[PDB]
Amino acid sequence: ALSPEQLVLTLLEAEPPHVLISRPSAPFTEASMMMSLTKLADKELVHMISWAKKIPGFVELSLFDQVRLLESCWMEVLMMGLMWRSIDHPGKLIFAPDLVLDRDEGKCVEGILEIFDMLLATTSRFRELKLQHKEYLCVKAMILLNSADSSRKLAHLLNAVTDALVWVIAKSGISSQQQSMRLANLLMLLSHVRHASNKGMEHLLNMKCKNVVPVYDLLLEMLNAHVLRG
Amino acid sequence: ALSPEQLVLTLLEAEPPHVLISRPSAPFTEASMMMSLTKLADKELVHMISWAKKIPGFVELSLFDQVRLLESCWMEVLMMGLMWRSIDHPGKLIFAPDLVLDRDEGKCVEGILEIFDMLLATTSRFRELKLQHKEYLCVKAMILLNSADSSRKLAHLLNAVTDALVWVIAKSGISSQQQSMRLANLLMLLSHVRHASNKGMEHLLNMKCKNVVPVYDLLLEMLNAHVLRG
Amino acid sequence: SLIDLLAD
Amino acid sequence: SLIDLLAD
Ligand SMILES: Cc1cc(O)cc2c1CC(c1ccc(O)cc1)=C2c1ccccc1
Ligand SMILES: Cc1cc(O)cc2c1CC(c1ccc(O)cc1)=C2c1ccccc1
Repeated sequence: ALSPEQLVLTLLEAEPPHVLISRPSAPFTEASMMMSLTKLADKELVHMISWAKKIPGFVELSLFDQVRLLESCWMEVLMMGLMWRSIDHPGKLIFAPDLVLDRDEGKCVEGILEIFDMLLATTSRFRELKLQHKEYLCVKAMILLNSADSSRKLAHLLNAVTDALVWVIAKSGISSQQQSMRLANLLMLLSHVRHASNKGMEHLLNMKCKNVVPVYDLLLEMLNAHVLRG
Repeated sequence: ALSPEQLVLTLLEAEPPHVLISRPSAPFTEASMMMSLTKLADKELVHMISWAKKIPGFVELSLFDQVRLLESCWMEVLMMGLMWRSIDHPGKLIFAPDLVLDRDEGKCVEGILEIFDMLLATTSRFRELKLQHKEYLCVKAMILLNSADSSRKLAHLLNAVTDALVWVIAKSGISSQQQSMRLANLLMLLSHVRHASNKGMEHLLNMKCKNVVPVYDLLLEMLNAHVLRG
Repeated sequence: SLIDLLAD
Repeated sequence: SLIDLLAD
């Protein structure tokens, strides 16, 4: 039972810290770029779990629901983050402050370029809409949450975060109609993010089985998504 | 340059007519149920193309864009329609007025039951939200459209339909805030529909290669989606 | 055919 | 481990 203004601040406080990784000394190859990505991701996944647990009410869901939600949305959340980080840097993908990939660098890994392009396209769209930080916080949480006691609780949590986004938009002062248009515009983009994550997951699974990159521990568990698949 | 009220009416007039198919005399088997579905779908796909062309501005897009849009969203649109038709009939899937499948009938085809359940779940959600007909019209068009001259035109068309939905919701008279909440609620559901269509497409491709059902003509072209894949 | 139908 | 981390 918390107001939207209060939930936004809570989300702000829950934001994961920046993961610092750097380009390898030697130039990139398919294998080393992928390696860097998996190393970055494993650290980010750890942070994602901590973030999730700071979302009011999340830990009250069934453990089964908590696992399924994270297993289904993780790549999408990682991508949403990457989009935010890259928002003011056209043509670039800011995976990490010191790991900034240029679009063309996608050529280093077979089939990643078209996905990078998808990523840059959606990022461009968010930039043109002038996505605000607080809006991003709400949307990111929305991605996790939109992915009987526990069901009831989840629906309530999704509603809370939705209400927060509505609140954030309303403080901009624009007309009711433009507020609605903005909201729709943002949510509509979300399907583009989901799409990118679907292609990213497919691609990553390929990279793994083509033994281009080794996938272990937390990343592997989440990628396999055994609990989610049942 | 048409008002939202006018676009809604245009959409209403563009609604495809009902496709009438019936259960086969003999009880259903995996093969005959699938057959019925493909026969129903091929007719619906023909109607879908006609509908699409009645959407103001659609025919002005590049032919390449027109093809790609329909190839990417068709299953999702078919499902959105099925959801609308089934909305007041819990536990049932109204594929056609005279082809009403009970949930349990999903057992007839390997792996379709879980998808049916997904379908029924999202349908239930739309029912609980009391989705109105005019809202459905807008959302359905949104699914197609959200899936440089042509790009520009498309963005404008998507905006027009979005604005129509906003307009439809505003006529309900509820508060600005509830109007926003309703809009979000509806759009959020859309990802559930997309998800169902992704699983449906996968399943259907399986049924085809396991030679359970023959897939021809228009359906095959759309399922293969060669133009879309490039 | 989807092509024919759109070009129509 | 995702399990350990959530149960934590
Ligand atoms: C496009 C693509 C293709 C692909 O095969 C893999 C990935 C990506 C993006 C991406 C990513 C990583 C970190 C981010 O913060 C944001 C995106 C990953 C990736 C790699 C290793 C582990 C997990 C995810
Ligand atoms: C769940 C599932 C699994 C599957 O393998 C196929 C389908 C479906 C649903 C579905 C459908 C058909 C008509 C509708 O109006 C709404 C949905 C089809 C289907 C079959 C043949 C051709 C095209 C689509």
